[PDB]
Amino acid sequence: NQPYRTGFHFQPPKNWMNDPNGPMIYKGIYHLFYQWNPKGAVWGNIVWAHSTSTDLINWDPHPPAIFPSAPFDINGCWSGSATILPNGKPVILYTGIDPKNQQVQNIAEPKNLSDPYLREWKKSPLNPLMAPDAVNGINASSFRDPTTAWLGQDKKWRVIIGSKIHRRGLAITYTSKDFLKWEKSPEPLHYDDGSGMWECPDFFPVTRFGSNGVETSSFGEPNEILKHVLKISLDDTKHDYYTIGTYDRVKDKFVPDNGFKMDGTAPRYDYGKYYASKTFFDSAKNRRILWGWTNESSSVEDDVEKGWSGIQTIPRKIWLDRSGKQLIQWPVREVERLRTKQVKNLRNKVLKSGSRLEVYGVTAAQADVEVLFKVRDLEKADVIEPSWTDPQLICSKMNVSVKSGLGPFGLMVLASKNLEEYTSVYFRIFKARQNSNKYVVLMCSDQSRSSLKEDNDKTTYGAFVDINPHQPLSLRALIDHSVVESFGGKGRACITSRVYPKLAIGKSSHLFAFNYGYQSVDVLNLNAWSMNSAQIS
Amino acid sequence: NLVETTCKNTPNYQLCLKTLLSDKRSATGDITTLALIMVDAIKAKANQAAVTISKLRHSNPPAAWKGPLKNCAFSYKVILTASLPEAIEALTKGDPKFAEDGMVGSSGDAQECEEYFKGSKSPFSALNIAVHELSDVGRAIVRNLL
Ligand SMILES: *[C@H]1O[C@H](CO)[C@@H](O[C@H]2O[C@H](CO)[C@@H](O[C@@H]3O[C@H](CO[C@@H]4O[C@H](CO)[C@@H](O)[C@H](O)[C@@H]4O)[C@@H](O)[C@H](O[C@H]4O[C@H](CO)[C@@H](O)[C@H](O)[C@@H]4O[C@H]4O[C@H](CO)[C@@H](O)[C@H](O)[C@@H]4O)[C@@H]3O)[C@H](O)[C@H]2NC(C)=O)[C@H](O)[C@H]1NC(C)=O
Ligand SMILES: *[C@H]1O[C@H](CO)[C@@H](O[C@@H]2O[C@H](CO)[C@@H](O)[C@H](O)[C@H]2NC(C)=O)[C@H](O)[C@H]1NC(C)=O
Ligand SMILES: *[C@@H]1O[C@H](CO)[C@@H](O)[C@H](O)[C@H]1NC(C)=O
Ligand SMILES: OC[C@H]1O[C@](O)(CO)[C@@H](O)[C@@H]1O
Repeated sequence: NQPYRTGFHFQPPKNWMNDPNGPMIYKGIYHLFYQWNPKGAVWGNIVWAHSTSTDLINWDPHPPAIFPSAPFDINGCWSGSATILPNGKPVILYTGIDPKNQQVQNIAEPKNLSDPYLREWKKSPLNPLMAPDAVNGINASSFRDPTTAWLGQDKKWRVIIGSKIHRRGLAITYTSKDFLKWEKSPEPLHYDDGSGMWECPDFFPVTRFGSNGVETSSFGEPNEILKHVLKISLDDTKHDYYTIGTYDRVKDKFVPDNGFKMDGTAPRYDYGKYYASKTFFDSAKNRRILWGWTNESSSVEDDVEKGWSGIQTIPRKIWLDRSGKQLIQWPVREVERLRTKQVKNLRNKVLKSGSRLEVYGVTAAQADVEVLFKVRDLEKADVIEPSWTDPQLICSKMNVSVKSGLGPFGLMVLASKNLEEYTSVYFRIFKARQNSNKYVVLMCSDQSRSSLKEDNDKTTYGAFVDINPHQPLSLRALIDHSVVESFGGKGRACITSRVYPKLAIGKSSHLFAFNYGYQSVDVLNLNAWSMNSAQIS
Repeated sequence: NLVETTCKNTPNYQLCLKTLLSDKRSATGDITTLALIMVDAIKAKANQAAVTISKLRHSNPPAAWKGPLKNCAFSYKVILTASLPEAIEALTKGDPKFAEDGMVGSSGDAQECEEYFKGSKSPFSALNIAVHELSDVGRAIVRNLL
């Protein structure tokens, strides 16, 4: 009936969803709001829907939290963020579409703070708190998505809003003493020429060595070393980008570390289908947690026909990696509670050239699988072409039927029994240079043969992974009917994808480990769990 | 000559120019206005395609037409009921990518619906080509707003 609806990913009962909104924790209860069209399978009439959780996995529905109810948001309630004030009170800053269809920034706060589920929200008669006008000269059609606010050393709040001027992307900074009167700062927190619109900006601290989250307003003590992360979703490319840098508190400006530029050349959280992502600080278990919207890769006709569009990926804890060159992401550990009690284990199998090994006894369309690969002869790896710089484009031209020294090896997920349909999540290993000991690990999510229906967007994804192939290669896949979430190298490379198979559904989907490279690769360990369904809104 | 330069950066300069000049909103209109004019042009053709498709379904079609004719009907129903209204909302309120999504939607549908016919000239091929070409011009115009 609905073979592509997910078993444990967040999505509403029906209709269009996009950006996650105002993720927060309050009185030990997680809140996710999200952009939702109450009466269609495409974007429009957008309101904030609302669901609550105590584990980030099972979700209880609530009435729409924020919807048009006043001039300043009469034409729509667009994206925004929750800030937890020092006294413990949550407030929401969000973009409203006003009566002249200009984008403006409004505040909402709880109607009853004793209500843990914060079902009803009221809005200030002073709204909008921040808006375009003749003096600031901000572009009224490119001025949205307020961040969580952070309290500076001088007791004045900061908040940034995504914007642009011509081809230049902006993170417009506003400051405030009381959180009601906001004043525009002359210079923005950062900008970039040529990037285009900066949608859904995020700005947060991270500790230099460690995996715990840092409270957004937390300072770097004469012991503690914090970097800051600026994230932007770019209109232009439909992807999410981040740079690692320092936060000049004197200038109130963000300086990306040498090598970083905040545009399309920057690194991504996810190298597949992933947009409008937003973090929040989970004070209950000390971790920053990242929400991400994954839209459909089916046709709009298929969307309208099935009656829904859009999912959230599984929430992932994030932190700075040891080297400080990238962020590491990993699905929140609560997702592991869905894992069936009886794991399927393979250990010490040799996938010779051209082989595949099927993994039996698992609900293959709804599963979590972790695998370790060990290559024996690294020196047999092919020298990468120095002009091959774009990992996605490599995966596109070198498909799984094209052999190399090391790889393709990995998983074939959501596969039919006779492999009429399959999604390949695999590795290739290249030698960085001739006679070198440095190696390049490529990760591909190939969905060229994921479905017999051609209407589906069957674009392939790629990403290089900063891991030493001398050590075993890690690979985790969350599988859920129409979504595959892949994590290379224990979270250093993430690729979310959407697939819609005709044969590989429910009991008729299968799971294979495989190797089509010239050399043989070992599978040190392969754990495949069936995943139970979550109770979701 | 916002119109002139806007139309230079589209897949069909002449179709673009013809369309924008037929709507007085283009004399003084910015790029968002020019995009809305294009959506109207697509809506005007997709309406005709839709009405044409009804006739042939209420007139005993060949066996190899029924399968296409039902798909085309649904395709243009989605274009007129979901895609274009979305694009009008996105352009008017300022989220261009959802207008872009809507334009890429109708471009593929129009082509798809055309290609369902073997011998490869449908009874309303002009309308599919018009809806395909206008949707591509529309995409180009909206790229500017990203
Ligand atoms: C959510 O909504 C949708 C998800 O479906 C997203 O929309 C877009 O999604 C992708 C971008 O990721 C767009 O994909 C492009 O589609 C083209 C395919 O068109 C048809 O399909 C077949 C494919 O076999 C083909 O025969 C014809 O082209 C058909 O017309 C592709 O042309 C295009 O592929 C090129 O680019 C990709 C990278 O994006 C490469 O992987 C490919 O190899 C290919 O590269 C080309 O150029 C390079 C030079 O750079 C050459 O070297 C190559 O040889 C080759 O020529 C791509 O796959 C999709 O079209 C688009 N759809 C819609 C409806 O908008 C949207 O982004 C999502 N939104 C959010 C917020 O997440
Ligand atoms: C919105 O931002 C500014 C608002 O002033 C616009 O800048 C003007 O652009 C027009 C071109 O249409 C010029 O005639 C003016 O001289 C510009 N003024 C300044 C101060 O630069 C800008 O064009 C608008 N939006 C975008 C996307 O560029
Ligand atoms: C506020 O909510 C709490 C818990 O939901 C409830 O006990 C209380 O009666 C509510 N108060 C009002 C004024 O609605
Ligand atoms: O629902 C509209 C919202 O979607 C976005 O364009 C990002 O996907 C935001 O900039 C906007 O607030």
